[PDB]
Amino acid sequence: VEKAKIGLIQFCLSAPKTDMDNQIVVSDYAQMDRVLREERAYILNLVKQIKKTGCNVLLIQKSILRDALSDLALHFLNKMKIMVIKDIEREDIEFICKTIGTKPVAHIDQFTADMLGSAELAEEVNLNGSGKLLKITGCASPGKTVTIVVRGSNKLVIEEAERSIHDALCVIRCLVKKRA
Amino acid sequence: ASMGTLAFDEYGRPFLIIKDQDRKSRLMGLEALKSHIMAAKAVANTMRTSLGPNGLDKMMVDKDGDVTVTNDGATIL
Amino acid sequence: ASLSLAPVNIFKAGADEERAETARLTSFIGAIAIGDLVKSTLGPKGMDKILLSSGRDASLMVTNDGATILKNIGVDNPAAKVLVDMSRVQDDEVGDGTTSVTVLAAELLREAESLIAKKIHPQTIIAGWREATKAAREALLSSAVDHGSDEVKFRQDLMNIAGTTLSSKLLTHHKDHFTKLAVEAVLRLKGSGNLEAIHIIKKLGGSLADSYLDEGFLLDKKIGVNQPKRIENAKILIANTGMDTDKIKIFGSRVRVDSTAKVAEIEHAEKEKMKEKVERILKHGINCFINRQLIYNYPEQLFGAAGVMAIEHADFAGVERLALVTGGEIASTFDHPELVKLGSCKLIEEVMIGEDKLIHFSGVALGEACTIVLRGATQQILDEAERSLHDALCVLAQTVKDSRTVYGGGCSEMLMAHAVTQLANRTPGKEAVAMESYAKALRMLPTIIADNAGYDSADLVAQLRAAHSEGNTTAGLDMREGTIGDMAILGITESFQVKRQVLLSAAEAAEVILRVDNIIKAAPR
Amino acid sequence: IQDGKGDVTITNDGATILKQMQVLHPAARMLVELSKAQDIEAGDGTTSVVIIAGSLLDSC
Amino acid sequence: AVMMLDDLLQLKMIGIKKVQGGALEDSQLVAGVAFKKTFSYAGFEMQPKKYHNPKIALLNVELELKAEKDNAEIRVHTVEDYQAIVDAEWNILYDKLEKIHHSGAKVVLSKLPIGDVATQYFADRDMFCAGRVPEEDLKRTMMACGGSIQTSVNALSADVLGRCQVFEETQIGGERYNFFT
Amino acid sequence: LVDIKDTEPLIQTAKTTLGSKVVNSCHRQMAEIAVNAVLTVADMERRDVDFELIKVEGKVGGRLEDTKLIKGVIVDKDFSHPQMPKKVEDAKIAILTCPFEPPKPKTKHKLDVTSVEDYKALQKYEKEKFEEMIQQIKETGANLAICQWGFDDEANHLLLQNNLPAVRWVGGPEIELIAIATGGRIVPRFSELTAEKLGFAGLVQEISFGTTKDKMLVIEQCKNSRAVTIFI
Amino acid sequence: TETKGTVLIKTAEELMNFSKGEENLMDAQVKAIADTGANVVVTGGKVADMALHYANKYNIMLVRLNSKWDLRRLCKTVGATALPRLTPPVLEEMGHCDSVYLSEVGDTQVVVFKHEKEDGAISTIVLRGSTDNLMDDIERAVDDGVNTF
Amino acid sequence: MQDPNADTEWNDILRKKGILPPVKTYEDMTLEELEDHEDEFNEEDERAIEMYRRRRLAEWKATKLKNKFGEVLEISGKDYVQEVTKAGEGLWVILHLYKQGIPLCALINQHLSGLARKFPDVKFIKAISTTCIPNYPDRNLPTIFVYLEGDIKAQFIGPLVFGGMNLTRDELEWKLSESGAIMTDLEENP
Ligand SMILES: Nc1ncnc2c1ncn2[C@@H]1O[C@H](COP(=O)(O)OP(=O)(O)O)[C@@H](O)[C@H]1O
Ligand SMILES: [Mg+2]
Ligand SMILES: [Mg+2]
Repeated sequence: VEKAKIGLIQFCLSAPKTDMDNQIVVSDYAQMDRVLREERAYILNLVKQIKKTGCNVLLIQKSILRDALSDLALHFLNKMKIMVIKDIEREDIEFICKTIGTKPVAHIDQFTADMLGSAELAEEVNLNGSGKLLKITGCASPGKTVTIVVRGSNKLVIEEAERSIHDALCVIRCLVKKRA
Repeated sequence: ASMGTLAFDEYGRPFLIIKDQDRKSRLMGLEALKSHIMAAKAVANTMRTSLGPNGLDKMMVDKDGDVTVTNDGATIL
Repeated sequence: ASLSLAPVNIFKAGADEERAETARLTSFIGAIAIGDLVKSTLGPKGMDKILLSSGRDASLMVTNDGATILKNIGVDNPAAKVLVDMSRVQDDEVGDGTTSVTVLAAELLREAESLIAKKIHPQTIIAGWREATKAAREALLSSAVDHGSDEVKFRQDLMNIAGTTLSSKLLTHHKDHFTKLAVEAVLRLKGSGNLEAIHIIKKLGGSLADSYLDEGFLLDKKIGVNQPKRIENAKILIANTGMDTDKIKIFGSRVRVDSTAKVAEIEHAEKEKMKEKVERILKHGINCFINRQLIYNYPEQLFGAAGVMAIEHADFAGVERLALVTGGEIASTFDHPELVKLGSCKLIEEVMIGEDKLIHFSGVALGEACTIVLRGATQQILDEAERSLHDALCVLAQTVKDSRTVYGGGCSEMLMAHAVTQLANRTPGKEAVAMESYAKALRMLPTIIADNAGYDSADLVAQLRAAHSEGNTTAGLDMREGTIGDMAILGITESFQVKRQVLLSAAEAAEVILRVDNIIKAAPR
Repeated sequence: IQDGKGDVTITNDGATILKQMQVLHPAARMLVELSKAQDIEAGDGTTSVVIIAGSLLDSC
Repeated sequence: AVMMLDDLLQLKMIGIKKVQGGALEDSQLVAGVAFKKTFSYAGFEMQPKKYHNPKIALLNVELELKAEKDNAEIRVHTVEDYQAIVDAEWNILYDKLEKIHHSGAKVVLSKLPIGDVATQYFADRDMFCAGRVPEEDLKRTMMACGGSIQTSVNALSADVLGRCQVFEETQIGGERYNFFT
Repeated sequence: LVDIKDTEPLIQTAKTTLGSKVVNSCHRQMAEIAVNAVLTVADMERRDVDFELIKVEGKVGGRLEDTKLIKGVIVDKDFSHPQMPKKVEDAKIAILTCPFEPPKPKTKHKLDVTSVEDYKALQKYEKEKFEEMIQQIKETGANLAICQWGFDDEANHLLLQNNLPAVRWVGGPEIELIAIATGGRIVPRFSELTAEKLGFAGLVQEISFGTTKDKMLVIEQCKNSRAVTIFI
Repeated sequence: TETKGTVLIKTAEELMNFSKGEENLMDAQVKAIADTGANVVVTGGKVADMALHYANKYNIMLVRLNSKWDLRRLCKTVGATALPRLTPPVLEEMGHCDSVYLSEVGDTQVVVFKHEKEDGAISTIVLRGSTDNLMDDIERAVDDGVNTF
Repeated sequence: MQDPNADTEWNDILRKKGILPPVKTYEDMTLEELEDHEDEFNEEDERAIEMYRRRRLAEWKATKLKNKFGEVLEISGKDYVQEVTKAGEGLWVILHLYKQGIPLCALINQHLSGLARKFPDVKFIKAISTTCIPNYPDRNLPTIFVYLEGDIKAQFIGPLVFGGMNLTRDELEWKLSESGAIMTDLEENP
């Protein structure tokens, strides 16, 4: 995605579900059809309220209670041409927001353009048949945050590369305090 | 002395009257009374030192190792 | 005859019954083993022990605290269990004297073994010991001094007592430093004795002198995501609400409809309920919100949009300490803000300690709560430093409650022994002999204190005994050079509460252990 | 260092070496904690601190 | 003992309690009934323990807040109906208790449990209550005092109530025993 | 003589009984309180003495000389909220076996929410139940509440706000002893609470035990408490 | 119900009246039975506490026969018909006996349905004896005699 | 031995001297399985199949009688003693002590909501720990107690022993069947 507006949502894009024990009681085939129809309408209204802000990249927090992204919501987001990345972890939220400038949205009502983060590119780059990375390059209002990607030919040299880089960073930290 | 009935029949055929008669014991008569009296005497001679103001206590340790120091005969026994 | 050595055994397989001499044998050897274990930790030059647990974790501790050492040992002797429980009770009552009481009980039982060997009934012994305990209590009470009236003299006694408590512990390296800490930490309570108010954070790294008592308060919790990170003139709401998928406590309540549209309307109603709750909160006019329980994503977003710092998951202890340090009221209902008191601190920021970030409340309003940051090179150093600080704070709290003080360095024990000696030489019979043994144990306490440094314990205790017989009731051990001196001048003073409890608990446990003439064990499980 | 499991670690860090090889001796475990404290406070020098401690004790 | 049994000389009509402690001559026969105290709840000590001409309600009735039936399911869609249902459970119980109270019975025995609410209710009315009484002790109380055991509290006439000249709760060797004498 | 005016023959008997025990170090102090205990709790018409009315509680710490008789009750609990006051003089006590929570039928029940109005009605019902409980407790005139079944955050804070110190999770036996001692009646629901069903205690205090964090509640200075506690 | 039963309450009134309705129904059932003249009821299944209450009220002797063969043989004995419903019996469905009583033969308690006529559909031989083995052997001898007849 | 023990006659002589010591049936097929074939069975078999079918029908009707509740319900502390300590005789009880706050507790409650319908014979209850136990520690949830006749049969306590956030509705089912409460038909997969 070029000229990416990114939104990080902490709510779920799936059939409605109250915090209480809810049930939908059917006693007529009319209700049976209306159930699916109204579910589609709910999900479509959600993806429309997301699309209308100009968002084209969508990060979705991880939800273990209920489905954070139904296949219907995925279909609608795809047709709206919005890149969607789910299973974001609840510990990376402060990091992601500090990096991009996004603001986490926990209720669709407050999903406005002012809660997005403008990046100059967001791509999923292949690591020559060794996995894939979702890299966001460029960010307006860039944060006091940076990421280092550590490559290597075996997990042991990689692990010691990580440790060595940590040693160098801790040296520069030992230099920021007690400047001697 | 014990082991209840021991005859095994005069003819030579098995004589089994009580279940586990071979594993069971029995004491009869004056020797039973004497055993009772020795047991009671042991218990009483244990307790008699915890009697009166100058009586001393006993330190009981349970199955899991908790300690109880007492002079109360009911608690001791 | 006898219970065990009888022609018939009266017990289940695995039980046993130790009689008169064998019972006193096991009792005395076990108690004296416990005592010889816990001594050598006694006094300024006492050395630490290693608590190399054999569990699947193999916990490792380095302690000079007698209570901890005895708690963390596998004891099988019942008399030793008695002494262990006695030290635990000492640690509960006051925070010091667990090694002094353990050593005292063990020495009393050693002397009682000697006396039983002399063919004396342990009733004449217990009688004489009760008489000696009376005499010792009166001598202690008569020597005690109270300075709680004079504020400056009270400050001096508090500093001296904290110093005397930390002298024996690993903090004697930087005693003065930690002395000041402990004193300030107990004075910030403003008369209260709540030691749960004093929070101690142990941060690995740094030297032991890098430890300090924060002028404000520190909390190891997190701020929300889109919420501020610095707040001046903070108005604070301390709460114990749900803010976590908050459900109406009616449990039979269930959403039962015929249309997903209604399910969505009811979901929106739930969200609107949470929003109205947050609005009721904000109607208090706050900038910081601390919740005992979690704060889910939607109220997090609301507090962020409102510009409020929402600290979550603070525990019951955390919220109590925050209420004490800021002045707020722990609330769970927000329909009457005029009744909810808010907390105030000049500043709430985020600070770095080691490699972890913490919330720093500075300029707090009340201060009747504290945070002490303990730095150290090893987790064992940190645990022993915290244990020693707990000792010092417990003793200073006990003194603020009861300002009575009594001089240490063996002055108190020697004085009590002198009173017991006067009583003994004026008393007829073998009770005089048991009084003399009581006095010997009291004397054997400073003897051990001196041994642990490497001085002529016999010479020094002889000088002290002669002085206290002469009338110099303030003569005690000066452990810097290894001489005798004036405890009043050197600042070696203890809490009368602590010394009296030491005496009484030791004499009491020795009495109960001496009344035993039979040990009837049951088949172990 | 091949731990109890099949987890392998090739390392030059003193803190990592020490905390990956269960030492089973109170003083050695204290040295592990020392290397940990140096890793916290400074981040490098975790071998030097352990060597200095061992040397001070060999001098004692 | 045997000269009191009526015509079948039932052994179940002779009660034999064994109270550890005391001498054989301290043993006794009560021309009446006696049985051990039965798992009293809170408020039982607030109850009185001696009555001088009590009327006795013998019941097979569970007196406590309980599911009106195990296969019973309440369904309401209104908080007013919720409140009404709560108060309805309470009124059911309190109605049982009020019927038991108005029968004149100052002593109440149930073969089934008597909850803490009922215990405290009877304590406030200065009545005595004992639940979980064993079936045999109940039948003996019936044959001695002269009433009938009632599974329903809706017809508690003096015809079905029992009566004795003295009721007491006394200590017998470490145990507490209720005596209808 | 077994009268309450000449307790010397009874103190002599009790001292003889306690002569052989380790507590003879406080011989008469122990004997006296045993006598007073049995005299406090007894139908003295040569009738029985129910020991359930004597609560024998022990707490490590202190001295044997601290063992005493409390003509009232001791509980192993503290006030429910940490900011409530730790002392209450001339305490009017409401003894309750109802948890301060929204009512719940014992029968299997399902309250159905079918509309946003049903949800809001449920919400306000919960709010108003909590407020109505606290208002009913206040209107009786009580200065202290003692529940048997614990309560929740809203009820706890409303008690604090309304200046109603409260204890929760008190046991059935202790609830009974508090009722017997304070002269109060045990109440199963708030609607049944009145100023006459209340007990009176001349002192309700929270007591500490040094460096422990453990608190106990003493209720004493009752008028004619037929219950008693021996604190060892 | 054979399918499944749930008491669906929706009003405090139904809740207050359900149990009273249950007992009033039981009282009606047993009073219809007693008013047919029945003084003895023999049920092959269980007995409910309320039904027992009302049987005692209306002076009916209740007997419970766990076995089904025992019930069939009792029906043959007394001239009755086993009713699968708790409906009062018609003049033909009822059985009669010159006496029905509880007695104690030895240690054993027994319920006796005894005719006075020297006839009937079933006759019982009460075997007394000092040993269970002896009585089983005498029962075998009785079987031999009956098979000979 | 002096020589290697192998297929030789010397070892055999030594051994002789004393050295060198030397669909099954309609009986198991369920109601569904019985319908599956019906025709397969021979009529001579079908005579006893009638009896086995009546037996299985009786067993199924018994289980229908036994499935009282089949759904998760919440009890307060006050009635706990009646619901758990004095539950139905021989009825397996599973109590989930939980606070709504902890998400792992909510996951366990969802899994229990599923298992309740899956296992209508077992009683499934849930309760707030602070409201069941006076001052139940915060970091000691979720707590799964397994009860029988008022006696505790099992206690999976802790936010770590229970089986981690990856806990599906399968490994919990097995953990509950460890004490033999719900009696699932599988093994511990994860
Ligand atoms: N400077 C000093 N001179 C003499 N004695 C001291 C000095 N500092 C501390 N002490 C003594 O050292 C002892 C320390 O005891 P401690 O190890 O705390 O015993 P416990 O663990 O039983 O409390 C105190 O009894 C005190 O009398
Ligand atoms: Mg000390
Ligand atoms: Mg005696």
